[PDB]
Amino acid sequence: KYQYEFPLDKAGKAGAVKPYRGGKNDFVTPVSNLSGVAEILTNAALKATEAYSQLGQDRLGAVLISKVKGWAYADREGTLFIEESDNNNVWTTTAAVNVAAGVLTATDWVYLSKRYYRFRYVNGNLQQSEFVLYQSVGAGEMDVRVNEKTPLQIDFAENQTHDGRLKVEARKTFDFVFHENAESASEGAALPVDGAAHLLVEVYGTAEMSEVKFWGKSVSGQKLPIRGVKTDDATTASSTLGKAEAWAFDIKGFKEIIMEIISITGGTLSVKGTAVS
Amino acid sequence: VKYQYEFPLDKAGKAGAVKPYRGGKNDFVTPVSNLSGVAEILTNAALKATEAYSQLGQDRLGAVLISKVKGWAYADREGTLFIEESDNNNVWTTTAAVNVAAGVLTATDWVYLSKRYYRFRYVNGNLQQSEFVLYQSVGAGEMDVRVNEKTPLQIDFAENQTHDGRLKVEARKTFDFVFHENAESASEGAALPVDGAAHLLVEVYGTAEMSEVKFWGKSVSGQKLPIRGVKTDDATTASSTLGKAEAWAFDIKGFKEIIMEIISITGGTLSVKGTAVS
Amino acid sequence: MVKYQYEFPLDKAGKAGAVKPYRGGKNDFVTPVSNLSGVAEILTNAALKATEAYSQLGQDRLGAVLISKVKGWAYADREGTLFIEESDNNNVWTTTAAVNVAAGVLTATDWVYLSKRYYRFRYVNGNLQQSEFVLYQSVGAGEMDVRVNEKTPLQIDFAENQTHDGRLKVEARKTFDFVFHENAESASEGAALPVDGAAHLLVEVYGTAEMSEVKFWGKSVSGQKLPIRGVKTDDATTASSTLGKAEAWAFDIKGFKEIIMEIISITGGTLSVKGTAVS
Amino acid sequence: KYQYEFPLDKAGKAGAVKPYRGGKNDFVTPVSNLSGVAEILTNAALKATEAYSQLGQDRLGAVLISKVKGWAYADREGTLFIEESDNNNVWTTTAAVNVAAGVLTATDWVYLSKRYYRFRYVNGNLQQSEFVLYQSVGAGEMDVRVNEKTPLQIDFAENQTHDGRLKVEARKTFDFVFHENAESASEGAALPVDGAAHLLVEVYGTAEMSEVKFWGKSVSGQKLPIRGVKTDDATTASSTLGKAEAWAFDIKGFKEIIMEIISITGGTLSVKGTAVS
Amino acid sequence: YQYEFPLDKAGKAGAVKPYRGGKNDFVTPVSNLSGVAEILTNAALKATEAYSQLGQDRLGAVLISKVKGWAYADREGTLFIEESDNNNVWTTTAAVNVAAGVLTATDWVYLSKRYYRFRYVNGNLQQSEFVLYQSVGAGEMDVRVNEKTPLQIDFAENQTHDGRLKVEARKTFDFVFHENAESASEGAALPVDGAAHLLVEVYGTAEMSEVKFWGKSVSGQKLPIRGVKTDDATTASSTLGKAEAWAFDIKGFKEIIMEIISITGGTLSVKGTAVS
Repeated sequence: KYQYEFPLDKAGKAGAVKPYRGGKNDFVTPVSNLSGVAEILTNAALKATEAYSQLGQDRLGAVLISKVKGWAYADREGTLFIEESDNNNVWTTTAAVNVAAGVLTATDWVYLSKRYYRFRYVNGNLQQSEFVLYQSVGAGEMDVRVNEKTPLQIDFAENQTHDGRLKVEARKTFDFVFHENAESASEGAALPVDGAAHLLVEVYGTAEMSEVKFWGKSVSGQKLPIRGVKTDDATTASSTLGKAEAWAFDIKGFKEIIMEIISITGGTLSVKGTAVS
Repeated sequence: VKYQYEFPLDKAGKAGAVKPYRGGKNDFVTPVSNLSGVAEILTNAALKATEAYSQLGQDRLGAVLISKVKGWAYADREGTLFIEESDNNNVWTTTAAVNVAAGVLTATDWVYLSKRYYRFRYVNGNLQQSEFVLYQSVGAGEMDVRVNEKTPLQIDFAENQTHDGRLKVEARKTFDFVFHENAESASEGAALPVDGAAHLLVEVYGTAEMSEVKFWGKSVSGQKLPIRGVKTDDATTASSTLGKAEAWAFDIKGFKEIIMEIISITGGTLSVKGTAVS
Repeated sequence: MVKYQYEFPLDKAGKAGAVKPYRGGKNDFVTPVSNLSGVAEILTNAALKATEAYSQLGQDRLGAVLISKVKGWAYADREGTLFIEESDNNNVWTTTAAVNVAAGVLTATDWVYLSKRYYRFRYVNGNLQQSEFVLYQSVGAGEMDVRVNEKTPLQIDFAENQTHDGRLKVEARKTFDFVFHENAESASEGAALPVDGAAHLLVEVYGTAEMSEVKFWGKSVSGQKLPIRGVKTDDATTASSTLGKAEAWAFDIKGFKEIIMEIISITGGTLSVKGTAVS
Repeated sequence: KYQYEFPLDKAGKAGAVKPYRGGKNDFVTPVSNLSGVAEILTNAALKATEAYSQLGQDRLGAVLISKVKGWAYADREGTLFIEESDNNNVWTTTAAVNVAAGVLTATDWVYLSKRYYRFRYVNGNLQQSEFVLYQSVGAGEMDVRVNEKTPLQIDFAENQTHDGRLKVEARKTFDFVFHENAESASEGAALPVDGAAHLLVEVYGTAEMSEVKFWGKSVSGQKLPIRGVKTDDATTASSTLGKAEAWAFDIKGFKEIIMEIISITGGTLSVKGTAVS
Repeated sequence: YQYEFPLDKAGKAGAVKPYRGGKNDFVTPVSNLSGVAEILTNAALKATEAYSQLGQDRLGAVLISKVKGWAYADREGTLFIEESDNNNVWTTTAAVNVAAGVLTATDWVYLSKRYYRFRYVNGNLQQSEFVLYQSVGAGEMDVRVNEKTPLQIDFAENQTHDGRLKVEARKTFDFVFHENAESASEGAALPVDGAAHLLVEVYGTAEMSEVKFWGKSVSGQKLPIRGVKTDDATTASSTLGKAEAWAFDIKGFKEIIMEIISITGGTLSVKGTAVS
């Protein structure tokens, strides 16, 4: 017999309900998810350095336990361990929380992975005169629909922002091979520009003599001479007879870039670059 | 079979599946769980080496409309748990597959079902089990919810969508535009809508023996204003050209429209096409 | 009238309840529940002739349970079409959703959020007689307030249409037009462009005025006017003012608070000064 | 007494449950939050311009009412008012919704603040022959944890985007005081660059003579001369003897910028700027 | 009470409502306990008089996580939500002014200590009407949001500017090529990693020194690069000087090297900032 009393309906029928609406002419069953219920594991005061160990709790049964939370109160300091075991014999510690003297201490919800869970409480160097340890468990996952015309109010971790701004990377890089160890004249491979703005082209190899002609393609598909800027001396040219050098191009608006070996003698030539946004 | 739980009695001696609460334990509440938290044990029969357990097909269609299924397996030896679906309860397709290591509780994800029938199928590995249990949970339905907006929820981007803690973004857009296609007479041709583009590359090409293209933008008044372009081959700056088989780069920031007008043309055709970039 | 194979467990005193035991000792109880959205009614399992229709009687949403939404499942050995329909008068129907039901394939509708008073399912069989057919209907109601408690940030995912090569598509550029002067017929500073993070400005000067002088100004922190230089589009002239018209001037305005195009003098008609600022 | 029938378990016991699983060997209680339940307030047809007024409903009781929603159906047009009162005597309208002839009309959920709520319905200029008015109420707030390992797929409002692209602002602006009404030589305050790329500096005041020297600091902390471009004539210099003028600086890669007054006579000088990203 | 449980077809009472067109299905209306309230008091207080609820232990079969209050009075007062670990010494968690004749609600207060209570202090006028209600909650349901269905987000006001998301696209890092070098070496190679601009400072006691400016692209061979000196806009691929800074366009490079070719009569440092 408890202190609560179930109310009666108009015909004298008891129910675990509350009345509502202005005339108290409707009924509703008050409920709590099982995550809101708690079991008291122990209130036995521990000696200095003495431990309480809950018997292994099997998660597997009619209710499939997914998670566990603890509350500890003691008049002296100790440590609450949440532990897990796949064999109910060898235990690993999933969480450990300091329980200060005279301070209600709560764990987080711990999402379980192994088959068995337990609480283990180790008292500190002073004898408790007062101790309670409570355990809650939960289960399952309900589908929910957020109102389509009520946006979720979001913001970003302070680590993902600077001065209230989201940190973004707008620049992308990719390398491209026009020619690798070419030993004769050819256009080689055409770089697809794909929104890139800037291109750095390296010309290098054993070739005693070589000529590289700088080309872009726009809408017609015909090759158009483009000018590059040589890194060492700022020479601007639409071709080179040289090597062990690099050329910078503004390629905004082009569809393709071609570095054509027009002629080559007495060795090989590689033509490779990096395109940037 | 009586369990160790006992329903409490109210003040009038009435049993209920309730717990007391408030300081004086003078109120009651029914503990509940959505059915997604309930599980059925499918089998605990130990399998021989390579032997399979197959659940009979479960019809999703019923008084309770099953939307999703989740499994747990524990075995002292290794095996594989398959979640399968069938529209005819005869031919099975595998929706999910999980390796179950020896002595390790293994869980599937929630699998959202599409076909009419679902089942678990467990294939034991090369060693006979001495201990095996397989649990199945199902869910149904969808609760409409209004999220209390007192504090925003913190969101994050996939590690695949970030680089050095930065969100990867593409700010640049590209579009091609035809000013003139095989024009055989003088006209302004089509006006490019700038729409926040910053840079334009214009190619002039065709059979025309002679042609003049004049470079224009429009700002707020709608009157044509001469603009200057830079020719790709020699870095010539000009507001028009008598040439072809050439391309001209323009800064178009702030313009509403760009026009490449053929002023004159003889002895063939001329195309004028470009690519605008932001 | 109706006895199933489920069995209610007993408490320590032998009392049945619609509960499951839990905790290691099975010394606690919990009532398994499902929101009504998870429950279904079978509307029909009567096999239809070729082209024959099933029409559910209009369902009134208004009642002790206020129906907000409806979802359907259909299975048939032959192809057909499932319609979710609505009516304010239970007589004239509009189709809210229609789904093709392939032969031998469980077909689900979306949840349909209802607006009219009455809802129904209508199923029209295709050109082959069914030998097997079931049609299920689920309904829901209400809206629960919730508080979302997260221990980690929520991970977000973008539509494939919102991304390109694993990058979020963004527009960083904004454009706005501004009127400094419209058909001015006398000298004045006119209106001050608020720069507000814009970087580039194009200014057009046009009108009937026979003579005019426009002076180019920016304001920084003090609010004192500072002469600024523009580049004329037609010939790349750089200047801090103009006596001309039917011309446009490009300005780098990074760091300025305001831009002013002052008509210093004007005779023999009117003058407009208008521009576009770009970020 | 209704057409539904409670099923029986294997031992013949009735329950407000449904069977589930393949063998129908498990049970579940179908539930609805009370927000899904409705009361019919009235079906009494109104004269032209006649009102229905619900008696004030007290939110305070065993169920604490948080919110209210209405549905109205009538063969003629009218207006549904949701009203609140702190004294159950003076009524303020929180929401008013037009109810068209022959069209089910729903309000939004209205979150209540005063002690009492009611519906008031005012019929239009034509006598009703058919009218029903339904009220739903809610209460409370459930704590929930959203699945931490599953991405939410989100979609941007058309107002958040342009041509399918998310609208972003990459540029930031901040004002900085190097000197305010200085009347003597000093370095003044050092601008922290913090990723800014461009600086506009204004020099102004009564000083008869002044020299301002333009400095940046890199990693060592030593001052390095920098060059600015004067806005009116494009003069490039690392210092100025002038005032009522402004200087533009490229500050990319600098840690700090200093506008040093080297000398000043016969009045005061202010040096202020705007840094941009 | 005025409510009546309906009967099923066999005459069985239940806390249910009928539904579907034929009223041939049943459902149990429920409310989470957070929707339920207890009336603590309706005893009218004298001027300045206080009501104090006895300490409520959160620890029990139902583990109380949170509490919310409503107060109504015909005269003004103050509602305090308080917490205690010992049910003796109280700290105030929340305080809400209650205006005359105005229903006043607290927020949900998420409890930390073992015991909670409401304390109400009446103002300077005797109440003739007063009620005080208390709701509690417990637990936390795991949920899957909008599994098949796209949802909209809205950005924090702090992250937005004229309807645009504020982003920082520019990143900065400092790099040491050389610190107090006393002999010739390449020093450390800056990884460019998408940086576009580099500022390099050269400083120290060295009487004489040469720094050569290098980039590496795809081949891995050093390529001469040109810098612009901050003081006079000199362009060069090397310097014999110090107490100077050089700006480089490094777009497209993989690495940057500031090589000390020679050094006499002291030390030299070479340090920079790379930006995107």
